[PDB]
Amino acid sequence: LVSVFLEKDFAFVVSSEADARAFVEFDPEHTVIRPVPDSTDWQVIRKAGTEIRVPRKTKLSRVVGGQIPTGFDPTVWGISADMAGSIDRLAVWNMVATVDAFLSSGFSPAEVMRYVHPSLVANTQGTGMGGGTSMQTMYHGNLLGRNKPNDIFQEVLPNIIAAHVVQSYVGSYGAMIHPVAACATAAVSVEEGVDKIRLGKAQLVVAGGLDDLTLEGIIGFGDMAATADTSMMCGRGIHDSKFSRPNDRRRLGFVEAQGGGTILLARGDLALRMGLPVLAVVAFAQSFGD
Amino acid sequence: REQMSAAAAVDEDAEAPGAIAALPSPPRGFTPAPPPQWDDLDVDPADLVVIVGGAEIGPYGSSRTRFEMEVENELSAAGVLELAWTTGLIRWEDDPQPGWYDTESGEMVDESELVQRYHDAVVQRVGIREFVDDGAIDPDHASPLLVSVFLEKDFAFVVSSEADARAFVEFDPEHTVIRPVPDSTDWQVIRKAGTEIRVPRKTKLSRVVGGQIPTGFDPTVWGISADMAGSIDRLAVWNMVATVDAFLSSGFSPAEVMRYVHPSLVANTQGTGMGGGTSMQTMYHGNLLGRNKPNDIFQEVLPNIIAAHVVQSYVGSYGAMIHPVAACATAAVSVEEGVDKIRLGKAQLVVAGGLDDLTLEGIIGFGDMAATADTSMMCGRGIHDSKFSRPNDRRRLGFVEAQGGGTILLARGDLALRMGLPVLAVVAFAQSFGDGVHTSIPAPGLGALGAGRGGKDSPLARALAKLGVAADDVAVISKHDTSTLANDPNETELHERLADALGRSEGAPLFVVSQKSLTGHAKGGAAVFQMMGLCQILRDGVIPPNRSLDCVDDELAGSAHFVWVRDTLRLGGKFPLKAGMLTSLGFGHVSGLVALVHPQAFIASLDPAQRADYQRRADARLLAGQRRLASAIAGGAPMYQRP
Amino acid sequence: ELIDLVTAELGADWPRLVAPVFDPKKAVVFDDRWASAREDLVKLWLTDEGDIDADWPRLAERFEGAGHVVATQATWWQGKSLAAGRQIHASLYGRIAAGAENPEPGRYGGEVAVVTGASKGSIAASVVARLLDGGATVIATTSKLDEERLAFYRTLYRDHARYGAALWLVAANMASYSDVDALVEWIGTEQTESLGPQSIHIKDAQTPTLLFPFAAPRVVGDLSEAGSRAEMEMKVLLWAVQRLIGGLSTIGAERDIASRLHVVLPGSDGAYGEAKSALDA
Amino acid sequence: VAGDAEAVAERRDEIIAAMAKTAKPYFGDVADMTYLQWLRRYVELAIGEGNSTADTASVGSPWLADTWRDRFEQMLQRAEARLHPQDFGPIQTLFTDAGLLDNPQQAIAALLARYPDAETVQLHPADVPFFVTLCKTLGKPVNFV
Repeated sequence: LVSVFLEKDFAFVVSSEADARAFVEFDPEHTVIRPVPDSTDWQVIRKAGTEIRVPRKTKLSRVVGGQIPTGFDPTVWGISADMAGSIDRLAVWNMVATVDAFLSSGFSPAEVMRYVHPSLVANTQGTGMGGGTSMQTMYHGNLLGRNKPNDIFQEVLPNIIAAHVVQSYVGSYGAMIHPVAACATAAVSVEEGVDKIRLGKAQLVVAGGLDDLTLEGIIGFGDMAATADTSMMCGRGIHDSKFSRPNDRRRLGFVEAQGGGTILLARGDLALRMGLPVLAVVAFAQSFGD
Repeated sequence: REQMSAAAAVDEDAEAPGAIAALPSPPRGFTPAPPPQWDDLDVDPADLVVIVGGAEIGPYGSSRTRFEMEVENELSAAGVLELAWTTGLIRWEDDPQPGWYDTESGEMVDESELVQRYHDAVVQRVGIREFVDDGAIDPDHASPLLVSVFLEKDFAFVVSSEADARAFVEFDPEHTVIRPVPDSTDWQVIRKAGTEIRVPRKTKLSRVVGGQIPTGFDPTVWGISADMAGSIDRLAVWNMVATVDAFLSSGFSPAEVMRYVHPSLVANTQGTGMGGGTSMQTMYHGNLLGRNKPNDIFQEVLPNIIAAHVVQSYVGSYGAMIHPVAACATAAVSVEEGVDKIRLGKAQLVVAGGLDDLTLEGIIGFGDMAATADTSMMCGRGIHDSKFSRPNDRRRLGFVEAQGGGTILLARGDLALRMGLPVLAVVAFAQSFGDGVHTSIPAPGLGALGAGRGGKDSPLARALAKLGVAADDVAVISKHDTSTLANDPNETELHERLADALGRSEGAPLFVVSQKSLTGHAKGGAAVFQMMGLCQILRDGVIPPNRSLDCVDDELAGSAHFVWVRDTLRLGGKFPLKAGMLTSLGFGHVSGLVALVHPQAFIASLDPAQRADYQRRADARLLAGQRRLASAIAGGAPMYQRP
Repeated sequence: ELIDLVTAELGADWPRLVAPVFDPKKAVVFDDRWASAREDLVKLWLTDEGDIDADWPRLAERFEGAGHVVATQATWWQGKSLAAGRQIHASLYGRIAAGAENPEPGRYGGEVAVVTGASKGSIAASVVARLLDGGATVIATTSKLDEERLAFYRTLYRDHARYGAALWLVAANMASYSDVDALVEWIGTEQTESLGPQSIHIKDAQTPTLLFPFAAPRVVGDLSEAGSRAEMEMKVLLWAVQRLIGGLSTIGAERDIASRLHVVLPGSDGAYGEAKSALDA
Repeated sequence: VAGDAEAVAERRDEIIAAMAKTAKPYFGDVADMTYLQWLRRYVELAIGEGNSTADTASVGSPWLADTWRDRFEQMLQRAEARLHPQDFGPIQTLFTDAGLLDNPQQAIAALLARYPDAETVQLHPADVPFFVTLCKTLGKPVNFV
């Protein structure tokens, strides 16, 4: 909170006469205008009652969290630098997780396209919130004048993460459903993938989800106050790596982390016909209200 | 001159001696078209998903007034009364005398004078029009602008504490001089050269045209309390309004549903599109300006929490809540997930839908993206305010954004038969799709034709043949048609490919309906507009016109099947409509098909005694719903009573 | 000094009587006939069989210049009319298909005409209707272009159009030499609009053949204006139309020699004497 | 009961039974009545059998009061103006102040002959306060509650 009122001189910069006029369009009932031909502009000078925003930015230090490993370079996987620069980092992480899943179970999507038609492969990766860091990056670039791309408002959307995954990697024409429940997105994406396979609408579904903590995220969760207060836990004398203590007497809220991933559901007929490593058998998947 | 002066001046006046006034008619039942004729179906009504309810909120308000202005270009007396009630022009009071009173002047209005005194006001307040602010705040807070000035001078200050002054100068002390003032009991920072201060000038791009909610929309007149409207986000407010509208238009309460089925068989899949853009910018502007925002709005700002408010307040269902985001097909994917949950057996009544909102951030970002209608370009071309949205036209240059959406109510045919519910349509096919590899983003999608692989062996044709709908019986296409340069001819190509994949006979017409010219492109809540429009078309038989079309674009002329309509074709018993097809080509590589069949498929599935008793009970519930709306519009006993 | 000079010489309201109106971004093209043909095929089914014999030649001859698509849809409606048992409608749709197959260009093929001053219920409007009925390319000028007149000209086209007819509609003041020069440049060189990434082709290039100067001068009588009006209307006739014929004869000169423009003058006792005085200049 | 708003709605049905016992009864629920049912109930309460032997306005006029007969004509005219399918214009009505209005049975049967949906279409929700403030006004007090 800042609220100061200013009654004094306004030292200025070389602007045009039209830019000075467009600046003083809102001004002229609260000010005096004086032209300066040496700078080829005008000078606004505003009277009492004029407030100016004087942004002081505080610092609440020592937030403990569950970050990605420090120095995580996703280019070492193979993602190019312009891809990492332009595309949102949630979509970068999604590309990393998806290529990890396929090359850990020994696929390519090309073999899936050999054995089934491309309309029987889906992608239901419903990302949780969808670029909180990307949206605050858009607004901070808009304020500070950073040359943000003029299509990031288009491609900031949460479906567009796995739409990048489809338009780049898997190429599937199938049923893309991206759910948001913000703490069960992966669970509801898994149950919608499995009942699509129970229909027959698909035979290989890529489900999952991702998250991110922002400065806005930690500030809003600190205002909400169901997370672990660092001052309270260090008052109780608990070290850095043991704040998260479920089923314990000294628990006082959750620790936030960033990440997620993807799982690959498939029908048993494809598993038998391709010889695929079955990791588990899903017997029941279901969501509920309260 | 001398034989013109005689006849015109002495033209006699003849007034009738009876001469009684005309009053707005009491609520009588719906008059549908004479329904078509096909045989009994061997499908059991356990294997049918029907649309029972439905309501919307958009640029014309409710679906009743939106369809009336869509067809006949003017409101009825009931529509004028509803919009004047809703926009706060008219209250009901009874202290001098029971009757409707004017808001600003307070007089007993006559029912005979309602249209002739209030038609022009609601036509001004309702429609595609210029952006009018309804936030009661200053418009000089949210706009990107560049300032960089460097300040070398005196800093006049305020009475702060020594600790607050020290906490201010914590970041400062290497770029400044500190001087204590005991008269103000503080310090004073004075910063040297290189010190920049933010001097926020906020620009103004004026005259954005859009598809807003009616100006003066007061949702408290429904029954939602003022603290509810103040604390809760307005998307959730609109969702409560739309949901209570749908239930009390088809004549329910959720209590009767809880009487007839268990609460774990009722779901709610209302996936709201983005989820509080206005709410998030309100949070951040309160955080900057120091407005005392609630300390739990970061918790309950989430998009699932809108329909979680709906569940924790209104419906009380324990069932499977799935909230999808595709941001221009959220309603379509929520409808297809509701219908395949009913095809599983996980539920028997699903509340689907979705909502949207345009923000200042929304219009600024879409203007930077530049696929929307530029107001300067269109006024350079000389197009009026109400006709920017012009799909299938030669002078189209982008879409018009609108705010709204709504809800529809899916139910299984067994509940529909056992409760006697008004079936509005029969859902035969609902499906979403991706598009595949297109690294170049101006390359559009086409892969929604996977529903028609195999010809007659395709699942779309097989479902229509199960309901007894041949390939030529599909009559009306409610196209997506956002009025951009890209998505009109390729979507024409897509429906052409689906037609000759299903094996359409050569030269059978398809009525093209496109009401985005009427409403606007509400982003993720457009499929609810399309479904309410197509259900009402299949009810009444009429075909609405595209009133903002002048010249059909040239490269559409290869389409061998379409009929672009410009006047209200009133199809009574002259040409029966039996099916309809939607599309929604959403944002970022997502597509969605959904077919709809006339409710006589549901009436033809069952046995010929239960069909008579069913028609009795369903007509009774529709009539009771609209006369309950008439009781709420006149007397009181308001909707949405909270125990 | 200059404005009261013009006030004393010409008139008080001279700049608003002479002000330029023309702008090439506001030109309206009305060349859609296949779509309105399909919709008219539908509403012929909606109208009953009793009122078909009242317009049996006219309804048979409206669909003469149309497409292969309109032919096939006419055969579909013929088959459905045979199945339903509408014997008048069946022969009507057979006639419509047989007529719509025919490829030959009409009476007024390629006659790029320019008609000025075509308002509602007027001789110039009837000339525009018959030219579109022949299948010409009409360029109509008008004073102000709004919703009422736009609906009027659109219904005029969809009523009276045939084979390959096109109607272009511009807002041009017929009392301004700037507007006459801009109008002949517009009818001459093309108009290609370009947005950001790409361009849009609108108007090919046109060289006229006809010319119809039916320009009504002004309908204003609430000013006591007769002294300035009696020369301003004589301008609006004489020097406007001969500047116009000079420009339209100029624009297709060096490209197409032995291609001669053709003018039809109207002459409307004392009014006929004024008309003959307008003639013999 | 009287003077106690909640006690009215508490013992509502007992009051209805006692008033149906006495000779100044209640209606039905008037917001559920049909127009034909509404007019026939009014004529049943006021005229009844044409059996009264007390202070008539004249001989041959069964109405006991001019306020009762123009009460009845205003209900007939609102039935006309409400059931006709139009919302704007002045329309030629019936009932030009005659013996057709003096005979209530032929007055009702002349309404149902033109408008057949007067037997089915229930009462508009804004005609109930019309009927209450119509019975409230300034004449001989009415024969019901």
